[PDB]
Amino acid sequence: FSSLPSYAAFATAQEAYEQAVANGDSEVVLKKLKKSLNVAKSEFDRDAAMQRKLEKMADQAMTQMYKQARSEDKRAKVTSAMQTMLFTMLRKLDNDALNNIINNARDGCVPLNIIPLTTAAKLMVVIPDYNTYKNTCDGTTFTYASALWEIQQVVDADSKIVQLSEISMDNSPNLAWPLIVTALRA
Amino acid sequence: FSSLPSYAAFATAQEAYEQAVANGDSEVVLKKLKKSLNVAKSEFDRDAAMQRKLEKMADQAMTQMYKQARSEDKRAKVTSAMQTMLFTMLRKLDNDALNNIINNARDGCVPLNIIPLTTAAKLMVVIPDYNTYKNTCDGTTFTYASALWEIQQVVDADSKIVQLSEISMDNSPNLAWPLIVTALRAN
Amino acid sequence: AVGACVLCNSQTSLRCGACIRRPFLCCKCCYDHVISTSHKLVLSVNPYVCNAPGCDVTDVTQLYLGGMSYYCKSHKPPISFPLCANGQVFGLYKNTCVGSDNVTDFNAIATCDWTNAGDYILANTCTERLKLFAAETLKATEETFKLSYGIATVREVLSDRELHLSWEVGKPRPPLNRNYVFTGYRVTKNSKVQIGEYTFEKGDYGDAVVYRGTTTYKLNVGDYFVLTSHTVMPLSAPTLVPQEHYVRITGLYPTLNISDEFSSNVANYQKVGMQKYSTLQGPPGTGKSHFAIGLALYYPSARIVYTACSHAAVDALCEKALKYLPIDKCSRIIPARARVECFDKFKVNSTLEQYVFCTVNALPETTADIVVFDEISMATNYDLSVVNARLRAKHYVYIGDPAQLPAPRTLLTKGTLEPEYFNSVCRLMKTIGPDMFLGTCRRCPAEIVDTVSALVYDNKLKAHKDKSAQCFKMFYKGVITHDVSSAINRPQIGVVREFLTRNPAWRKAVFISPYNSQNAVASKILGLPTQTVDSSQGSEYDYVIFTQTTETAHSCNVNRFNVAITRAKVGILCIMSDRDLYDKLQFTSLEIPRRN
Amino acid sequence: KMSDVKCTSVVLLSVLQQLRVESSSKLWAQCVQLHNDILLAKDTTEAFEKMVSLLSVLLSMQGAVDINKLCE
RNA sequence: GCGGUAGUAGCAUGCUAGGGAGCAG
RNA sequence: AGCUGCUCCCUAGCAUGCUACUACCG
RNA sequence: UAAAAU
Ligand SMILES: [Zn+2]
Ligand SMILES: [Zn+2]
Ligand SMILES: [Zn+2]
Repeated sequence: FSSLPSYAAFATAQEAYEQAVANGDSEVVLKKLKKSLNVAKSEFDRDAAMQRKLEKMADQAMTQMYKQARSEDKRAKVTSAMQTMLFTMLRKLDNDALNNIINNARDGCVPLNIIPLTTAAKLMVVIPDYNTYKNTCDGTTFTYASALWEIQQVVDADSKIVQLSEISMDNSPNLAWPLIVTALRA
Repeated sequence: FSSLPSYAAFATAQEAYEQAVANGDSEVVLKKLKKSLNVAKSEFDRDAAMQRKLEKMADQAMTQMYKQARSEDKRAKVTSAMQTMLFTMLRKLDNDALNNIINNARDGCVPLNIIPLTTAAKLMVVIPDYNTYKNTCDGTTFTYASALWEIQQVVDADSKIVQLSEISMDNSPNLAWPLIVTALRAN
Repeated sequence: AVGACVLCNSQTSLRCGACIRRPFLCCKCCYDHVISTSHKLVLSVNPYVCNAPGCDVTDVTQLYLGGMSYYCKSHKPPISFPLCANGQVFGLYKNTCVGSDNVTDFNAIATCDWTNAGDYILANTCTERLKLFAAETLKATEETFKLSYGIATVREVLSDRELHLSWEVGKPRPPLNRNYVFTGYRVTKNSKVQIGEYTFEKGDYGDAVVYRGTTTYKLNVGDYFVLTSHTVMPLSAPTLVPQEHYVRITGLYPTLNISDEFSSNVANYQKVGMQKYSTLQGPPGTGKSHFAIGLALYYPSARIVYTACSHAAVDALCEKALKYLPIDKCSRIIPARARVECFDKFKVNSTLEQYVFCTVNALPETTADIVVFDEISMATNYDLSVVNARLRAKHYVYIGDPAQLPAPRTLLTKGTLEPEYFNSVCRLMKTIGPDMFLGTCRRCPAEIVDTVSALVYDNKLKAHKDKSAQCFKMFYKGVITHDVSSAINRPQIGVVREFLTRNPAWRKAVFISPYNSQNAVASKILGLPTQTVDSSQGSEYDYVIFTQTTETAHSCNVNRFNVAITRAKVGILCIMSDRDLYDKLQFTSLEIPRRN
Repeated sequence: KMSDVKCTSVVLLSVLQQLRVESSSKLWAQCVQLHNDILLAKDTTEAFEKMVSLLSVLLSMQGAVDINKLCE
């Protein structure tokens, strides 16, 4: 602290005492330098002790409003930060088994149930367009989740069976397309 | 801080002191009217700092009796609530069946564990798997607690209805498995 | 209490309180707005006033930050800072502030009066943020102006619902329509409590006005009816989402063999799905609306929602939907208001119906696959933001024609609004080009399409459906019995009086007039169920009866003439004051005693 | 490398739970068991199998807009 | 020059009251 | 949504204690 | 001075 008003008065008082102690004058006129200088150390230290408390209420309001703002913005964005965190960590993981199903899933090829692990349960995945059908179904083997599944039943949106030999480039425009391929793991 | 018997005394003392400082005649003036901020601030200490605690203690007394009033209202609210609960709970039991079993007690008191056994009018079975449903509530009427109960409304963990036609053995692996069969007492 | 600046989207906490909508502004932007405008009030975490008891100085540019509060210079503490200093104002996040130099257009929007064409002309050529700002502030200005109207009280009781009122003298009386409502309060000595809302109707003679009460409180002599105002909710989503293209059809799966009646629309049905949003502009009564349900069944599994700003429009297109689609169709229009009621189909509370029909202000917040907003020539940027906020879908499709009717915009009283500036999507359709074009009449007589295409459009219409029966006797219209600013002329009705029964087979025509009150005069001495030219626009009938007024700038509007004549099947008539429109008119001239 | 997949499985189950997946007891039981079994794994090749099985649950329903969060 | 009370400012301790968070059985 | 035990941190009040300097008396 | 809102 410094530039406070009463600091001027206290500074002039102690400068007057500097002058008196350099001159070495009278001691009874020195009763003006401890009956009017000690009046300064209390005309000031009661105005320096009223910005020391304001300067503390400022801090304990600042440090509280800050966290009251954040601690509330944090809770108003969980359903959208959790997802970005999830996919950041997934991309960083780097595993082709997951990258395959994620990419596939981008281009509307999702599964319809939990991918099973047994060497014999079923998997039913959707296939929306032909250019998808080519890259994955070569004959009767299905390449999903970095494995090989033997295709057993294709069935279009008609909910009626489609023959596997009927699916090709030319005759494609006729099938209700989003299909549901069913298969079993190798 | 303003309209007290001491502020005006200090005011007139320092007014006389103003007159005496504008004069500046003798050192007796200086002494006798420096005895005017030396005598008029004790009263400005007492009757201007004392009542700075009067308001303190009055306001804390006020807040304490505020909180006591609120804490005496919440008591009334909770006792009304629990009285309502007690009186709405008995409006479900005063069957003549309960009086029938109490009047046969050779004393007037009966174990508690048998009252819902012999006087309730609704049973609820919770069944883990199909093999247990087979042995217990199989069909649409079964017998338990020496009485004959009849099934109506069957639900599942998600609490969505189920018909007894779906509860077969090959369709069993397609339901939320703890089923909750609610039956009534049929005579 | 924190947000984003309206110009540069930086962090801030300052609002220019003198502006009606209280928009967030950053430091530099608030300084620029307040150094050049009469707006000099600011509000941060707490208002910026001189916190000395008894002082009321509020100009920010002269206030000073003191101890835990802001102080006048007269009431300044020994230690303090000036708030407005060095080209900025003091708020949160001061040294991380970005200053956009759109303060010119911002001040234009903030201090304008929406009275001359320049205000709307600049409302729809700024950035999207300023676009939404101008939209909500304009609606706010209009509905707060509505407060300056007059008030009415009782005068004497005459019946149970037709009585005599007293409008307060000296201030404008509001128009008399069933959407201008006043809440009624009785003030006895003592006793000033609500008695209900009311909507009125001027019946058969003066000064009587039949009325409709929200509850049967028996009206006395001491009550009054004061108009109840409305509030405005701020916007969030933009007017139109940014476009994305694709290389293959996404989300939608076509068909091959259903109802080739929509034949020429297939290649266009694909182009709809291979984009993010597209527009179809169409001359009056062509393949529009038809196209909507055509694409609807072309993509059968596709969830689709339909919308328009005018009730009669959504209802007429719900009818045209009923004509073709599985039912399996609902029109979630309105639970129980807009007292001119509508459909008779299903539900307003389910939102699993594959086909939902409603009006913009009453949309529920649903997911969809296609949103077919209809007649964009009648909507404003406000409404477009409303739809883009409530719904999200995959594709968007807008259908309309800027050459027809715009939004009324009551307060504008000098200049003209070209369709380019009706809203955002009309601009888009006329700046680069409707990205989808269809233009030849299916509906109304070939000759009248020749008439309309001869005048509003350069001639580019053809169709079928020929004669007969069209007439324009240039009919003198007598006394303009003008109670409200909506015109009334019954000597003109002397022609349906000249043709009441001599039309022995012309029994189900449709009567439309530019003025609402003279149309209630068609509801005064009755000939047939009548409509307005605004409740038309997306509605078609067989034979049409029409009455005008004097050659006011109102009825003389060529666009309302367009949307009045182009809504028939094979017959119409035009009874016009007519200085040169019967020199526009391509029909057979008739006279008043010419009944054969 | 296994700590990576364990923390990722924590984040995945939390997302699934935020998407109201515990409204169907069968699905929630399946995911809960896959999660607790991943956390107790002790060789990083079983964990990835159960992680692909667990992520299939999120890839099934259409509530998370995958093409957007895959802006890379 | 010192004893007594009455003050302000500063300091330490201790105790009550209130709130937040961490570990253990 | 439990019963305990220990520890850190922040705030408030009071009295006590301590010290400095100012006013009244002895 | 035209449409018309849990
Ligand atoms: Zn302003
Ligand atoms: Zn800014
Ligand atoms: Zn001031």
